[PDB]
Amino acid sequence: MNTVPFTSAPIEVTIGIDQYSFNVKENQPFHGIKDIPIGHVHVIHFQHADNSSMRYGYWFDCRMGNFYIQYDPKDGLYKMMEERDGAKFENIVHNFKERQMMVSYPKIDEDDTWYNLTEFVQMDKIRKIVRKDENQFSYVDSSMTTVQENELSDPAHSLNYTVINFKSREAIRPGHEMEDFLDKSYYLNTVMLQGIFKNSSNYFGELQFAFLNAMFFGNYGSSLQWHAMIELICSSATVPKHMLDKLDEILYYQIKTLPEQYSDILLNERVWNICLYSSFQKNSLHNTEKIMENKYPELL
Amino acid sequence: GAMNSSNYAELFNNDIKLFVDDTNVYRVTVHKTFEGNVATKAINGCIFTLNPKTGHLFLKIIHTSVWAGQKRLSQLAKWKTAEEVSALVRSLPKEEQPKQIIVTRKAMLDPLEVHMLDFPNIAIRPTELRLPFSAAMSIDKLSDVVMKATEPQMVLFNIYDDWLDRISSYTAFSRLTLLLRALKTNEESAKMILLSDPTITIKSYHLWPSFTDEQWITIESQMRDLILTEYGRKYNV
Ligand SMILES: O=C(O)C1(c2ccc(Cl)cc2)CCC1
Repeated sequence: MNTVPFTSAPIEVTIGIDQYSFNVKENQPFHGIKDIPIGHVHVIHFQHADNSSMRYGYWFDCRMGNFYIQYDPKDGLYKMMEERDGAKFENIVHNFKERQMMVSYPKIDEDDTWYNLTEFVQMDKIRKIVRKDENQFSYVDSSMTTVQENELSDPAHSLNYTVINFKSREAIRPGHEMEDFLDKSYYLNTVMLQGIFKNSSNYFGELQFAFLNAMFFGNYGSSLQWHAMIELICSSATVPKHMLDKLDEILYYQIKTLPEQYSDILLNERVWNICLYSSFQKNSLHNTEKIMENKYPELL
Repeated sequence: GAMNSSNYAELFNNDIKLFVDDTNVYRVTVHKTFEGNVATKAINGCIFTLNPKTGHLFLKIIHTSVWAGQKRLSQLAKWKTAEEVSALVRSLPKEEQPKQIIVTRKAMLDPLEVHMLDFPNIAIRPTELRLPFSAAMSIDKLSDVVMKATEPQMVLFNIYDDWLDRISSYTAFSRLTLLLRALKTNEESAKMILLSDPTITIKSYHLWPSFTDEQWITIESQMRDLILTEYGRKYNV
């Protein structure tokens, strides 16, 4: 198990760690989070009590270094930093534990939710969508726009997802216009799977990472990306059986975990009705369709 | 992507534009089979592609053989239309390629966009007005060349005959839409209006009779009367 200590909490803020969250009061004696399961990526995220504007947060993997949070009063936000002095960092963590000023990552031993949401997500890939190579962790926030959004203004703070566009040359082979637009299997399997992502795990990892930034930060561009990647699979007549079965599992837990209060802004009615009821793969997402119908029959 | 009458003038400016109508591309007769079921038999169709400024009509004849062994023909027709239109653009010299293409049905926006990916600066937009272009088959010479075709064929017409020597494109297109609207609402009576006076003939290189300006006014009035009537007949008013 690993630890993310906090120097202090000078401003009142709701802190998120994966799907968990707890309130911290202005100058409450909070010094971090402990017992973080090794082997997964994680996200620690923040919404200031005074300015709900800008949810923001950090993707990290504790295997990749010793990381702490420090509030920065000039820039006005909780900043992730890396501590390179290993002896110094064990020292800091042990004292905060001894003084028990740390919350415990509250995993229920029966619960596989986080694994089920981050199965294919890998820090090495996150750091290519979120380019800031001097840091081992990755910052994201509500307002960050995607590469495709900037194409339609600062590229240093962009989210570099794979551009998917169903009415592009990349998606449509000359001479196969009608074919490739109505059955996107070419675009899925040759262009994206074989060409760009190399395998389905990297595809699902971007898919999951897009979902998670949409939910935790209300990042609109990430939401657009998540829906696009689902629609490409669902609009492909020819998909590996194993991809269909995993996709149903991926989406089921994403639907399962989504706050009900957010369902009206994060779920695109058109895409989901198409995928679940009109697409080639309409019959191939049994789990996902059963929970969508039982939880959000209004969208459909 | 449909605008309002506001700019009926954008039509007749100097930006090259074409109207694409696909109504008559896929055409069938419906009939009973010996076993008492229903079957369709396809007949020749056409794409109606018109420059509203010049009156040039690029009438792409669609032969019944294009459907042979194809499924989902009504959906295929929209893609066949988009393919033919794209081929037409590619066959024109650059300086004659349209800056924008106006589809008269919203179902053509995506087939055409996809076929025109190579022409990003050609704007594709649909109407939300009501244009009578489906009545182009009521024009005898046009109907005749479609039905006689034995193979795919492109036939070029000027749908305004020589009117532009005497009137503006704006007026020329208002006359054409009034003639087509009339033909669509009551073909028999519309055709009666146009030919009742045998002293006014149709030149071999024209589609419509050689009316004087005076006679066009009278004709246009009779077509308006016709449409207003049929509106009465229909709605009881
Ligand atoms: O408003 C419409 O629908 C009409 C139109 C179409 C295209 C342009 Cl560029 C301008 C006017 C008017 C005839 C169809």
